[PDB]
Amino acid sequence: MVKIVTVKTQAYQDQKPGTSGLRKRVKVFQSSANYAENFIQSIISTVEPAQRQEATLVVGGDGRFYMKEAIQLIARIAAANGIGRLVIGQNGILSTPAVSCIIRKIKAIGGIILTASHNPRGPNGDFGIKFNISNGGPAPEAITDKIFQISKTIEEYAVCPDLKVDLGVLGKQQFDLENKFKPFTVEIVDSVEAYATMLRSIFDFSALKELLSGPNRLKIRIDAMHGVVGPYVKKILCEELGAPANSAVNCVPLEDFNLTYAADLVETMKSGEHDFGAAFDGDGDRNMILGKHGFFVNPSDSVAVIAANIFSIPYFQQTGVRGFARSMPTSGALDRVASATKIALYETPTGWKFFGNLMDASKLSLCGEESFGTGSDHIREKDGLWAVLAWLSILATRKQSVEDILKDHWQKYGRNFFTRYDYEEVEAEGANKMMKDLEALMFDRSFVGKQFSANDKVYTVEKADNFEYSDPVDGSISRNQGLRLIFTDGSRIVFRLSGATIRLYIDSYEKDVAKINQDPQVMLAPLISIALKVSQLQERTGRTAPTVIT
Ligand SMILES: [Mg+2]
Repeated sequence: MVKIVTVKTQAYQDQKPGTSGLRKRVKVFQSSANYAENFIQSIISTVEPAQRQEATLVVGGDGRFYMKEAIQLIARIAAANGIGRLVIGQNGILSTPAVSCIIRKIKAIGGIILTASHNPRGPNGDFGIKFNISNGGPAPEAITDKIFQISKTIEEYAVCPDLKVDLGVLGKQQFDLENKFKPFTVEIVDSVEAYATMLRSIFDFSALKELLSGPNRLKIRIDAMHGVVGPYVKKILCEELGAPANSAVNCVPLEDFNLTYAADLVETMKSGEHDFGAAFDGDGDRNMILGKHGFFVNPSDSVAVIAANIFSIPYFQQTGVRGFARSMPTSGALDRVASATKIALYETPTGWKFFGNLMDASKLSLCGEESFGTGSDHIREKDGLWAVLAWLSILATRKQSVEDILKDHWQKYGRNFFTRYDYEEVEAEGANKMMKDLEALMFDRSFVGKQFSANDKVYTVEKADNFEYSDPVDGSISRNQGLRLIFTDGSRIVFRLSGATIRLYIDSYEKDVAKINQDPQVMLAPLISIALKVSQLQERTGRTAPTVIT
């Protein structure tokens, strides 16, 4: 039956798998012969031969064009290489938090996820291949380094050319490989079930069911933006929890699609009909939270509100709260909440690996970042739909509007006004000059102490550095992670680099009750001015304005 053939291949040189996997244009995975084949083989060749027959890999993607074709490739190469089994979501569909869930539930060696996050879908669009390891999280640098090494010097791979998988039908498919003994096994599983079952156990589905249907039900609008979370929204929020069907918009994943991307949802909330709104990104690991009339809960505040009401979530009632965490550029809203408890607050460089490590050491329960990310140690990826059900949980217990909840939070903890300026496609030379100069300035002896007037408001430098982080688990040192100007009132200016892109984060703390409900862009203006003056950004880049304000 099913023959195994060796295909001589010519290696590529730009297959570096990053933190979110390998992302290229789809016309590359199609014009470039054996481009995908090479990489899938490289990933699989990191699994020792002796461990393959007993191994299971989870496979799924975000619905984008070329996904199903890709999953077919993976099966043909997994089989010919001796991987014993694939678990694949029906139709190829699995959200990234669903994959993390399933890897951990069935103890797979890892998974291959076909997504490209927020990136455009279609023939003239992007496609990405991401590898996760046995703890359900993204492959660390050491693994992705080996895949890259293998890919650059690869000379052959193995495939089952004639092997096809019916992704439409539930159940176990088997394949008799020529000159093998044990069969290749594919399990097509319901896209939503294992994940929904996890959520069912985390949250009080009875309470949420009550909240979302009947007399004075909470009216909600959930925008999956034609991404992967769609089916998860329909099966859980509507079908199981009883939210009316029109609660769910764009919940059909399509093969071709910040604060301006959910412009649709914002307009809808702005009518004043709904009490709560939410949107998700491509693969389900990010979330935007909205209140009546379009009230914007910024991601930094959102993890803080969740932290402050965390015990209205059954999961945390039972497992307890092992720690809090945020990325360094996220606002210090969370810190104010952690400060009123006995629970540690870790501040990490941007990146998942840092959270995952603290989680794996039983030191982190809740984590968030300013880039629309919220998560917990229930899995090892960020979880957008989970964040929404945490909020609904909080709403059902608090019984107040979303805006009244933030107002109460700000009155208790003070407010951390936050914004992020993006400057996109700036000339690298100018930006790097800007960073190198600003750091040199900051590093001077008589810089700590230096004052800056708004005026009226006066800020004083408490600390200024290029953020470093020793990871308490892997021991790694992460250097040059962002310029931080830290002020004595608990306000911060942060610069990061990533043509090029500058990110300016501004975090202004206000405790005054007559100041906490003012317009953020007005309250932030003095620190923004200070930021631009000290960095000489307009002078170094030519930009009189950011590309995007969040
Ligand atoms: Mg994402």
